[PDB]
Amino acid sequence: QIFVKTLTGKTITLEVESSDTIDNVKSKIQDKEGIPPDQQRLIFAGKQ
Amino acid sequence: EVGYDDIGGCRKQMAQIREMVELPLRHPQLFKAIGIKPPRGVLMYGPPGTGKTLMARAVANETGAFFFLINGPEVMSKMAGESESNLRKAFEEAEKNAPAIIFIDEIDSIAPKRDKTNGEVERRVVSQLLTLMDGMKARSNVVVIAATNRPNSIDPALRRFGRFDREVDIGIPDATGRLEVLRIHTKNMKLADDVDLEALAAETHGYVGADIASLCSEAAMQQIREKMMDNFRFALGNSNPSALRETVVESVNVTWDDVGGLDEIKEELKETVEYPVLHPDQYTKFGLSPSKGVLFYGPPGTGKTLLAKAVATEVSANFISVKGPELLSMWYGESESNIRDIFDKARAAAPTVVFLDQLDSIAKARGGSLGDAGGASDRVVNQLLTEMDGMNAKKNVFVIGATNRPDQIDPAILRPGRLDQLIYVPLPDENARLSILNAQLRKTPLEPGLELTAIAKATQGFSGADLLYIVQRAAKYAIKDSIEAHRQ
Amino acid sequence: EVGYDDIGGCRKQMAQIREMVELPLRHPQLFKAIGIKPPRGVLMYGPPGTGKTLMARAVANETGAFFFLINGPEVMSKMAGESESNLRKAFEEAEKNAPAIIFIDEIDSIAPKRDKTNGEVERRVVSQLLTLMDGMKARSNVVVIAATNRPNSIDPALRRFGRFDREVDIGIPDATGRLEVLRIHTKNMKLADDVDLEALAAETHGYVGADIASLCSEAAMQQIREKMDLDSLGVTMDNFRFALGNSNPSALRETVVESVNVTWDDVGGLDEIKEELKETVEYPVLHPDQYTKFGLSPSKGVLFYGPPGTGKTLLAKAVATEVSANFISVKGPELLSMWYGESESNIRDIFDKARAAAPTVVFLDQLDSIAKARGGSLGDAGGASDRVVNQLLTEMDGMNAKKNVFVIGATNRPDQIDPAILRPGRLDQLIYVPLPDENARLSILNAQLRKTPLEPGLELTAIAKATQGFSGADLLYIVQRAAKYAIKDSI
Amino acid sequence: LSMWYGESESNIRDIFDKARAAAPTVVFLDQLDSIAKARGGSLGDAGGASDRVVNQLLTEMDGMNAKKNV
Amino acid sequence: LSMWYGESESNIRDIFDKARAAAPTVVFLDQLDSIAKARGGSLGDAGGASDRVVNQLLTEMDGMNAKKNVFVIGATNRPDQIDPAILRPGRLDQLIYVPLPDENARLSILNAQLRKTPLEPGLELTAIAKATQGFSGAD
Amino acid sequence: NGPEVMSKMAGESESNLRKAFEEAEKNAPAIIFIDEIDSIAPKRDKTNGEVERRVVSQLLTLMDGMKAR
Amino acid sequence: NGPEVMSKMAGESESNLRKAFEEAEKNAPAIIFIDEIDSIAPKRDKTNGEVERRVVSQLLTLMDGMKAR
Amino acid sequence: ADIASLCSEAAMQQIREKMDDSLGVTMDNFRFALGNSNPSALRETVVESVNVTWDDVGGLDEIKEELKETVEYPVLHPDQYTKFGLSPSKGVLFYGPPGTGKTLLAKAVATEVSANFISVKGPELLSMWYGESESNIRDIFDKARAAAPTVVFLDQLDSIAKARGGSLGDAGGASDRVVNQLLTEMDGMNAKKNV
Amino acid sequence: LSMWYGESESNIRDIFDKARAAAPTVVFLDQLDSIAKARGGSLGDAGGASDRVVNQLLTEMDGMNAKKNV
Amino acid sequence: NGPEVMSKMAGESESNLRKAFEEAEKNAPAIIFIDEIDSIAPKRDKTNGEVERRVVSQLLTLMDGMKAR
Ligand SMILES: Nc1ncnc2c1ncn2[C@@H]1O[C@H](COP(=O)(O)OP(=O)(O)OP(=O)(O)O)[C@@H](O)[C@H]1O
Ligand SMILES: Nc1ncnc2c1ncn2[C@@H]1O[C@H](COP(=O)(O)OP(=O)(O)OP(=O)(O)O)[C@@H](O)[C@H]1O
Ligand SMILES: Nc1ncnc2c1ncn2[C@@H]1O[C@H](COP(=O)(O)OP(=O)(O)OP(=O)(O)O)[C@@H](O)[C@H]1O
Ligand SMILES: Nc1ncnc2c1ncn2[C@@H]1O[C@H](COP(=O)(O)OP(=O)(O)OP(=O)(O)O)[C@@H](O)[C@H]1O
Repeated sequence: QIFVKTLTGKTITLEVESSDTIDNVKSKIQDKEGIPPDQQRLIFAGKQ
Repeated sequence: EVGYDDIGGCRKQMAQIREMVELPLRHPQLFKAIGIKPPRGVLMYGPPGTGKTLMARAVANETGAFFFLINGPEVMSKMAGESESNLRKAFEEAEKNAPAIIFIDEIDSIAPKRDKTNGEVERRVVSQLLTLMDGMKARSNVVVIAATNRPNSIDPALRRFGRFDREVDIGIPDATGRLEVLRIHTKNMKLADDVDLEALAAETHGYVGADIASLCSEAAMQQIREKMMDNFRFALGNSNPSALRETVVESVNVTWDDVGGLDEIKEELKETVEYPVLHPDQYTKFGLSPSKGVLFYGPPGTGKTLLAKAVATEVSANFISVKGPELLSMWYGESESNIRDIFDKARAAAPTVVFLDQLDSIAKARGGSLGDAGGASDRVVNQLLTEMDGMNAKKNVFVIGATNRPDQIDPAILRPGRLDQLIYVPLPDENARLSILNAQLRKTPLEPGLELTAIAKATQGFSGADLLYIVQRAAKYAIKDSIEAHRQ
Repeated sequence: EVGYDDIGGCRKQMAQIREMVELPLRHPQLFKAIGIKPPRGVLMYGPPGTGKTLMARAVANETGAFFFLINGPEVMSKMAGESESNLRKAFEEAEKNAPAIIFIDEIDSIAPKRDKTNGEVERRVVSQLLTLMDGMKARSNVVVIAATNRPNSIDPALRRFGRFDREVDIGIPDATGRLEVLRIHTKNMKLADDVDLEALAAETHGYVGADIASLCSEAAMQQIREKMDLDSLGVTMDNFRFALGNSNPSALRETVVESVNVTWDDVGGLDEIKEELKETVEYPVLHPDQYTKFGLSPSKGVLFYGPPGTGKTLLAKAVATEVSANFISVKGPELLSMWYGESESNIRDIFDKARAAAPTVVFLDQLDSIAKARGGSLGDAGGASDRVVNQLLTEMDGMNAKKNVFVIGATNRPDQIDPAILRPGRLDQLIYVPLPDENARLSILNAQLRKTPLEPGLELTAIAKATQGFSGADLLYIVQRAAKYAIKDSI
Repeated sequence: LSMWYGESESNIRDIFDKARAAAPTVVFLDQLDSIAKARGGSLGDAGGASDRVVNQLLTEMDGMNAKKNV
Repeated sequence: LSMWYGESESNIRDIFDKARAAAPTVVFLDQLDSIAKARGGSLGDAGGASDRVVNQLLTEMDGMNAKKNVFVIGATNRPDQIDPAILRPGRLDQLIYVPLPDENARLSILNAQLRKTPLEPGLELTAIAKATQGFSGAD
Repeated sequence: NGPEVMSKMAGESESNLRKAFEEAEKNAPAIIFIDEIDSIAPKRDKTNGEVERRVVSQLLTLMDGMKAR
Repeated sequence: NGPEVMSKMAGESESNLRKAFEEAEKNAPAIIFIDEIDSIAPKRDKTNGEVERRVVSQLLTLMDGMKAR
Repeated sequence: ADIASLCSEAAMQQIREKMDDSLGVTMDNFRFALGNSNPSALRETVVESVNVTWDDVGGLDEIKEELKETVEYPVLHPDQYTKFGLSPSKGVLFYGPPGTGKTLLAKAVATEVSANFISVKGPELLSMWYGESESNIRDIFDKARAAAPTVVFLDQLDSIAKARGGSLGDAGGASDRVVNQLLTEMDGMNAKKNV
Repeated sequence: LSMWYGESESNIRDIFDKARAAAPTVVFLDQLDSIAKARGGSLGDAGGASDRVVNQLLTEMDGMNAKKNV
Repeated sequence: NGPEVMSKMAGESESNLRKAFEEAEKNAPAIIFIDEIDSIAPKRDKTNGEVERRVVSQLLTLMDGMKAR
C-alpha cells in the first residue's frame, strides 16, 4: 500500500565548432566563379 | 477560396470575431477618435478539428488583406537559432504590406508551461515573441491570431495584457449546429428524397465538424460500390466518432421518453439542474443560485444510471462518466491530485454533470489507529471536504451521485456544503411497470395483442432491471421466431 | 517616450529609487570626503503587471544616460559558454560610455538557486556575474538595476554588499493609487459627466495596473458595441461596471486569494467568538510596542474543532475582510505533493510568503491529513508521511514575533491531531466551537435574509423554531430549498 | 490482486481496449470466490480494500461497449 | 531532503568535517523522527530511493576523534523513535534525562518567563503554580 | 579568473592555460593566482559535456611540471 | 522506408520527400509506399522533445494540393 | 581461455624455483594453479551432463524402473505416446524426510536418458524479487530448448498452498508473482524438444 | 554493508581478492542477530532470506578451495 | 602519463598512443610504462557514454593486435 518516487537529471550539451581542414581550403582557392556575359579572360603570347 | 457562409454553430462568436479582426483593419481611425489603441492579439481554442485552421482562412479571403502563416511544430523544431529570425522576418514582412494578418497555430508547442519536468529548451523563442509583440502599435494595420488545442497549457505571460487579451471558445456545435454543417457538406452530392437532415443531425449528438466531411464521403463511397440512398446509417456503424476514448461519450441516446415512471425523481431533477442553467435571473435575488449535490440510493437495479445519460442529453451538456474505483492510487500524492483537474475541467465546460460512486470513506478514517492504507481512502476524503464546495457564480455546475448503500453515509458528507439532497429511488409499482417496459419495446415491431398488464400482475416484487430481462427474453425468442422464418 | 509623470501610485518608491541613480551621476561629490563608495545594484521585485520595466524605461529617458537592456531568456547559451562571454561583453560596452545604466529583467531565469539544478552551467554563469560586478572599480560610471518576481528563487549570494544591495518591493497601489493610474490612462479618452475615478478604486481590490489598462480598453469596446455603423461616443459609468463583471481580475493563477465578499455579521449567532476574534491580528498591528513594553510575545495560534458546517469557512474568510490583509487560500491535501522530497519544502514557501506579505492571514482545513499523530502508517517506502508534520512544528517556532504570523484551525476530528499540534506557543487556545442554541439560531436565517427581500408578513422566528439541535448550515438548506420553491409559476 | 494499494483496477480496464480492437474476442473470468464473496461480510482492513476492488468490474459490466461483440 | 540527488548528506558533510576544522563549533540535532524513522527499522527501505540517510550518521562517528573541540546535542520528543545505532556505545555513554519541573520548580518558571515585565511583587506566583500538577511549562 | 576560462570555442582553453604557466617561469619569481577554482574542477560524478574533462586533466598535468624549482 | 529517410538531416529528408512526390505526378498512376509510421509519428503522452513533429507536418502539407487529376 | 591461463601460470611457477637445459614441469605446479585459479563462470546454471550411475545410491530400485518406463523411452522414439494418443509428463514430485540425498537422485536421471541436467535451487522462488521470479525462470527455459534434450530440477514445492493469495503491501515477487505463473509456465512447453 | 547501492558488495569483493591475490585471509562477522533484520526471517514452511548481500556471500564462500585459506 | 592523454581531443590522442608503441618495437627490449589507467578506463556500465569506449577500444585493438616477438 506504498509508493516509490524518484526524479531525474540531465546535462544538455557542449560544442567546439571546429572545421575547415587545410586541404579543403587549398582546393577551394583554385577554381572559378563565373563571369556575367562578355567578361572574357584572355590568353596572351610572346617571347619568341 | 472559402467564405463566411461555409461554417456555422459559432455564429455568436463569429460576429464578435468580425468586430475584432475586421473592424480595426477596415476602420483604424475609429480607435483614433476614442484615443486607445486597437487590440493586437486574439486567440482561439477548443477541440482540434472544429475548423480552427479553416476559420482564419475564411476571414482572410473575406477581407483581401495579407495572410502570413507561421506553423507551430515547424519553426520550433529548429536548433534554437533560426526560430528567432523567422519571427523577426514575420513581423517585418507584415509591416511592409499592411493591412496584414498573422495566423499561428499550435502555440502550446511553442509556449508550454514551466513544471517539475525541466529539461526542455522552453526559452529564447517565446521571449523573442514577448519583445516583438509589445511594440509595433504605432497605428499599424497588423493583428496576430493564435490557435491551440489545450487552452490551459499556454504560458500565463501571454494572456496577461496587450499580447493575447481576447479569447474565443469554439467548441462542439449543438443539434442545430451540426444541422447547418450537414447542409454545407452535402451541397454537391446528388442525394434522393429519402434522406433526412434533422434526424441525421440529432442521431449524431457528439460529432465534431471534421467528421461531417468524412461521414459524407463514407456513405457516398458505399453508394458507388453497389453499382458493380440510405447508406448514411451504414456509415455510422462503420466509422468511429472523434473524441474516441475521452470522457465526452454520448453513444446512448436514451431520452426522457425512453425511461418511464419515477415521477418523484423527474420533477425533482427538473427543480435543481435545469432551473439555474436556463433561468438565472431569479436566482441572483433569491439567495445562492446552484443546487449541485444530489444523492440516489436504493435497491440494486432500481434505475440509477438509466437517468444519468437522460438528463445529460436533455440540455445537451457534457457528461463526465467517472466510475467508482477511479482513484487509481499509483503512489501517495497523486491520488488527491487526479480528482482536482476533473473538477477544473467541469468548471471550464460548465454546466456539466459529474458522476461518482461510493467514495465516502471518512467514517472508516478514524483518528489514531494502526490499520490504515498508505495515504489513500483516508486523506482523499480530506480533499473531498474542500473540493466539492468550490463553487462559482459564473459556472453553476451540478454533480449527481448514485449508490446502493445508504447506511455507510459519512456524517460530514450529509451536509448542505456537500451532497445533501438525498432521494430514495423506490421499486416500480404497477403503474410504473407499464411506463418503463413499453418505452423499451418501442423499437420492437411487436404485435399489439400482448398487453404488459399480465407481466405487471406476474411481477410483484420485481425490479425494473429484472423486467428488462423479460422483454429481452421475449425479443431473443422473437429472433428465434425470425430465424425459423427465412429457412423455409 | 515615457517620463517621470507617466506612472503614479508608487510615489514613495519613485523618490526612493531616484536617489541611487541621480546622486552617483549628477552630483558625485557627496561621496568624496565621506570615505564610502557609491553603490551600484538596485533590486526591484513584485507581481507582474506592476510596472517594473515601465519604471526602468522612465528613469532612463529622463536622465539621458546610456541605457542598455539585458534580457533573461535571450542571453542563455549552450554552445560553448557564450553566456559567460556575452555578459562581460555588455559590461565593457556600458563601461565605454559614461554615464550608463543596464537593466536585467527576470533575473531569476538567469542562474537561479541550486536547490534543483546544482550541476548545470548556471552554477558557473552566476559566478561570472560575481567577479564582473566586484571588479567594477570605475567609480560613478555604471549603475545596474534588476527586476524579478520571486526574490526567494534567486541565489542568496547576490544579496551582498558589492553587487546587489538596497532591495525595494514594488507594492500594490491600494491607498488611492489606482486613482493615479486611472488619471494617466483615461486622460486621452473622451469622457462624460457621469464618470468619477474616485468611485472605481474603492471597488477594485488588487488591480496592480495592467488590468486597469485592460479595463478602460474593454469599456471602450462596450461603447463601440452599440454602434451598428459623424461620431460622438464618450464613455459612461455603466461601461466600467460592465468591465467589472465581464472581465476577470488578476486571478487566473489562483481562483480566490483575496476574499469571498463577506463581513462580520454573515455568520449566524456566535457573538462570543466575534469578541474573541478581536484579540487576533486586528488587535496588535496598530500597537505593537505594548508587547515590547510588557516584555512578552503575543498569542501565536488559536485552534478550533467541532461539528462541521458551523462557520469554519465563513469566519475563516471573514478575517480577510475585517482587515483586508494579504490573504492566501490553501487546502489540506493540496499542500501534500506527489514527490517525497517536496514534502517539507511546500510548507516552507507558504510560510516564507507569510513573512514577506506582512500583515497576512493564513488558515488550515482538514489537518487530519496533515497531523497524522501516529506518524506514518506502515513505512517501507521511498518516502514516508512523517516529514510533513515534523517540519511545520519547528518552522512555526522559528518565526519572528513582530512579523504578523499566526495560524487558525478548522477540523472535524479531535483524535487524529497530535498533542504537539495543540501545544501552547503554537496553538494555544483550545476552543471547541459550539452548536448554536435557540437564542443564536434566529440570526442564522437572518444572515441570508439581509440580502433577499423577505416579506415582513412572514414570521422570522416561526421557521427558526423548528430547529431542536440543528447546525448553522441546516438553515441554509431551508433557504436553498426555498430558492427553488418560491418561483414555481414563472416559466 | 491488490498487492500494493489500488494496483488491480488499472489492470482490469487495461484489457478492455484490446478486446474490441482485435474483435471478435471474448474474456473468460474464472474463480470469482476471491472477489464476489465480500459485499457486507468482511469488515476488516482487507474488507475495506475488498470494497475498492469489486466496484471496478461491477461498473465495467454495464459500462463496456456491448456492440463490439465482447 | 530538498534536492533529490546528492544534497541529502552532502549538506551534513560540511557540518561533520568542519566541526573539527572550525573548532569550537556546537552542532544541535533535533527532529529525530523525520530523518531515520522508517529507514533504520526492521522493515527499512526497499529500492534504494532514500536509504542514503542512515549511513553517514553512523560512519562519521568512528572516523571522528577528540582532537579538537567538537560538541553535539541530540534532542527529541520521542527517544524510542530513533535508530538504536545512534545510541551506540562509545559515543552516547552519558545519558542525561531532563525531568518534569515539580512544585518547587514551577514557581520559579513563572519568575523566569516574566523577566522583562512590570510585575507587581505583592501577588503570590506560588498560588498559580500550586494548581499546576499535570500542567507543564507550556501551560 | 574562474568563469572566464572554458568560455572559448574550438578548444583553446588549454593553450591559454599552457601559455599561462610557460610565461610565468620565463621571468621568475612569479605567482599564479587561480581565483574561483571551484568553477573549473567539479567532481567526476557531476561532469558536464566533454570540455570539462579536458580542462581538469590539463591542469593536473601542468601542475606536475613545476618540479624543476 | 521509415527509419531510413528520417535518419538523414532535416533538409536532406525534405529534399528526398519533395523530389519523390513531384516524380510521382509526372507518371500517373503512381504508388508511394511508406513503411513504419510509428517511428516517424509516435504518441505524445511522454515522448518529449520536438524533432518528430517537423517531418510529419510536411507529409500532411503535401497531401493536400493534389486534388484534380 | 581459463585453461590458457592455467597452463601459463603453472609453468611460470616452475620457472620461479629453478634459477633462484635444467627444466622440468611436475604436477605440483598445476596443483599450485588449482589453488590460484580464477573462477569466472559462476552466475550461470550448469549445462554439462554427468556420468554418475544409479548404483551410487543404495536401494530404491523400484522407483528407478518406474522413471525408466516414463521418460527415457520417448527421448529415443516418441512414437509410443502417439500410437495411443498420450502426452509426456510435465512435473514430478518427491516428499518425505527432507535433504536425504535427493540432489544426487536429480543428478542420476540425466544418465539413463542420455541428456543434460539443470540444477535450479530450492528457495530461489522466494529469494528472487519481482521480475527475477518470472523472467529468470523463463530465460533458462528457452535456453533449455536450445540445449535439448535436458532436464530441470526444482525443490521446495510446498509454496503453492501458502503463497496463493498475495495481497500484502510488503513483499514483491516472493508472495504473488509465483502462483500466477507456475500454472502457465508448466503448461507453456512446446512438446517437441522434451524439456 | 550499509553504504550506498553498488558499494554494498564491493567490500566483500576485497576479501575475495584477499583470498586470491593477498592470501591468506580471515573473515569474521559479529552480532548475527542485528543482521537478521537486513537478511529477513523465514516464516512458515516455505520461506527464505531475500537479501541483497547474501547472494554474493554464500556462492563464492564455498567455491574457494582450501589452498586459498578462507 | 594519465591526464596528458585526456587533455587533448580524440584525434591527436590516438595518434600519440600509436607513435609510442612503434619506437619501442625497434628498440627491443623496451618498457612502455603507462600511468593512471583509471582516468582513461573507468567503470563503463555506470555511465554508458561515447568517450568511455573511444580511447580504450583504440588501445585494446593495439594491445591485443600487436605480434612481433
Ligand atoms: N463549420 C465547420 N465546422 C467544422 N468543420 C468544418 C466546418 N466547415 C468545414 N469543415 C471541415 O472541417 C475541416 C477543418 O479542419 P481543420 O483544417 O481546421 O483541421 P484542424 O486540426 O482543426 O486545424 P489545426 O491543424 O490548426 O488544428 C475542413 O477540412 C472542412 O472540410
Ligand atoms: N425507471 C426504471 N425503473 C427500474 N429499472 C429501470 C428503469 N429504467 C431503466 N431500468 C433498468 O435498470 C437498469 C439500470 O441499472 P443501473 O446499474 O443503472 O442501476 P442499478 O440497477 O440500481 O445498479 P446499482 O444497484 O449498481 O446502482 C437498466 O439496465 C435498465 O434496463
Ligand atoms: N504607474 C504605473 N504603475 C503600474 N502599472 C502601470 C503604470 N503605468 C502603466 N501601467 C500598466 O502596467 C503595465 C506595465 O507592466 P510591465 O510592462 O512593466 O510588465 P512587467 O512584468 O512589470 O515587466 P517585466 O517583464 O520586465 O517584469 C503596462 O502595460 C501599463 O498599461
Ligand atoms: N453564522 C452561521 N452559522 C452557521 N451556518 C452559516 C452561518 N452563516 C452562513 N452559514 C451557512 O453554513 C454554511 C457553512 O458551512 P461550511 O462551508 O463551514 O462547511 P463546513 O463543513 O463547516 O466546512 P469544513 O469543510 O471546513 O468542515 C454556508 O454554506 C452558509 O450558507
